[PDB]
Amino acid sequence: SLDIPVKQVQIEARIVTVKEGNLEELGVRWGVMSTNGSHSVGGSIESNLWQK
Amino acid sequence: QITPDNRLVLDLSVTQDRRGETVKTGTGEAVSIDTQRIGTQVLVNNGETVVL
Repeated sequence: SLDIPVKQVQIEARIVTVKEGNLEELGVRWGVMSTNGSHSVGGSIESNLWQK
Repeated sequence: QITPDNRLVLDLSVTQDRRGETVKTGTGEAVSIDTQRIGTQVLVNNGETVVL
């Protein structure tokens, strides 16, 4: 009664992955340098000491 | 194993490995292995093919 043919099974796994990304950057760089005669304007102290 | 009604029960191991890159281990190095393996027990008719 025990020894009989058995069944068979088919198993299928499925792994799925999805990715998205976005990036944005804005930047600014500016400078000035002016002199008037005994009067100056700059962006640092070494700047004013150089334009002399 | 051969059964009465023209069928086989197979205990199967099939592999296909290769030699891979040489990774770093401690202060030393060693060789890694790339593998594909399947091991099963199946039941298949006498002279035909099945996909494992």
